[PDB]
Amino acid sequence: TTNKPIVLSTWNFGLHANVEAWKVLSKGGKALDAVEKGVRLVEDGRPDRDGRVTLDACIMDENYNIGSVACMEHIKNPISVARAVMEKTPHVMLVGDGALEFALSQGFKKENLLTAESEKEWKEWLTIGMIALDAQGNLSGACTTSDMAYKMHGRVGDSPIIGAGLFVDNEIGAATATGHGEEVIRTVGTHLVVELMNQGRTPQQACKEAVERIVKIVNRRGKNLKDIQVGFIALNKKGEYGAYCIQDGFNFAVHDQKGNRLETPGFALK
Amino acid sequence: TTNKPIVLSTWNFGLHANVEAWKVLSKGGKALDAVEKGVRLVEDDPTERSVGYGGRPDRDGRVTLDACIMDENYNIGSVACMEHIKNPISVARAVMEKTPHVMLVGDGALEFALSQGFKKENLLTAESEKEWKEWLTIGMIALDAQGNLSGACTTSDMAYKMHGRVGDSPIIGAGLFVDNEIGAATATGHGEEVIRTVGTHLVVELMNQGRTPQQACKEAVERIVKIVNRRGKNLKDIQVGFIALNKKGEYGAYCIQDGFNFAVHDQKGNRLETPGFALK
Repeated sequence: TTNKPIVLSTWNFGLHANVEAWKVLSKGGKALDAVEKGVRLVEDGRPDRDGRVTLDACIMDENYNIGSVACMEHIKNPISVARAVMEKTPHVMLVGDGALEFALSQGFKKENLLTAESEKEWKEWLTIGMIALDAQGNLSGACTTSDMAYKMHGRVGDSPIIGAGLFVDNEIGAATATGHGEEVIRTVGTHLVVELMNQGRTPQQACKEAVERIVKIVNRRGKNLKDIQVGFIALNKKGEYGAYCIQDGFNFAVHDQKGNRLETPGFALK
Repeated sequence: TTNKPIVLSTWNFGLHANVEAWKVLSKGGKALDAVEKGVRLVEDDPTERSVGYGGRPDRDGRVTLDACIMDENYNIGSVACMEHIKNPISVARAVMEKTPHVMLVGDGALEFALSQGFKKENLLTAESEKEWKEWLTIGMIALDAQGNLSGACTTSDMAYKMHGRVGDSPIIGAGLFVDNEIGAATATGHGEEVIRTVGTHLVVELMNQGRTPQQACKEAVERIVKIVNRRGKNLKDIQVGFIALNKKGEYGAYCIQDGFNFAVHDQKGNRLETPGFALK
């Protein structure tokens, strides 16, 4: 019954990323290298309100190793710095200036990440996640975000927070999130999806039930569901997959032995 | 049967901090105000070198602090790797209350704190600077008289870390998690392992499934123990403690290694209690 290898990633651009991941997966490479290669494609920034491009990234392998960078400047491939945090330090998360100092110490090159376009648009004003199961039956995941959308300097979203934007447990499954970062954080959304898979739900059931719990939280907070987007995509150990969101309009890319395509999740707000 | 108000906190110095939280709780005040007050006490004390003022610096001699706070209705705020502000729990509460964000780090966290009237101070004591020059956490959760849960987690740890390292203390779901329909939990110890397991979210989800607070803390520790072994690591090198409260005011705790105590204050009084540990 196992379907492998398989890779899922968020949004239309996930399709393009899935092609790079599959170059790894289809040759029997590791989930970890496939997700890193997939999200590097997309990395290759709308700034914060102070005109600074700051980037967040998280990576998690098949043996509970994790690396994360948040609010890092000047480095074009934060997913690879996250990988270096995982493999080369005893920490799991570095932020701000210290994530940059680390990246420099590992040979990453300092660059200007603000295009003169983005700068002009900023003067005027005044995410991908990927999860994969490889031919060995191992899971890994990666996520990265570059749009600060003129938020406050030092704002951190869900991408670099383990259990929010991404979560992987090699015995159970993996999940990655879409939508508003603050809402994914407050609900620990991808940890909830994986724990629901641990409790016997299929990836599809786990995504749906997580979204349904979150909908109730949004109501208890007196907020209007139209103003809140949260969704997830998920994989289990057998390569079943699922997706569900509060609102319609998201799609995600899935690549297995049937090839690559864009699919639409179920959604709660009818 | 409901035991409330009640407050729990991590480590021995939780006993004195609980007295401060109880000044709010015993008057019918809000759990959120009690946990802020309780942990601010430890942030203020230069002789408590794992929290706030007096904190051992990072390896380059900088005192960086992390904190987060969570109320009874999924409101959250966090600061991480913040310098020069004595009371990061209060800046976290201002992230929560005064911005559309839930977490600020680094210089942006400092700029915000000053924007809200917090004062730049020198957090490196003479004692901490010498231990450094030589060389080369409190979590609190409470159920108030109204039956609402809140929690707070604040730290300077870990000592001589790489600049920019963030542990579990300011991460919702790792260091702290509160759901007013289920329970609350907070963690301490080696932050990397609480992050890896999303420890407090797991404790609260175990309570959601029907585990007692103690059983939930115990199963969460056992997951870390499993993972430590799967990673080829040595359990002796690792300490993690969880404390938890459910909506009836039942409480429990568990840890990896002996030596972790927690403080619990309810209507019968304030007690230092010693939970079970995995490493036998």
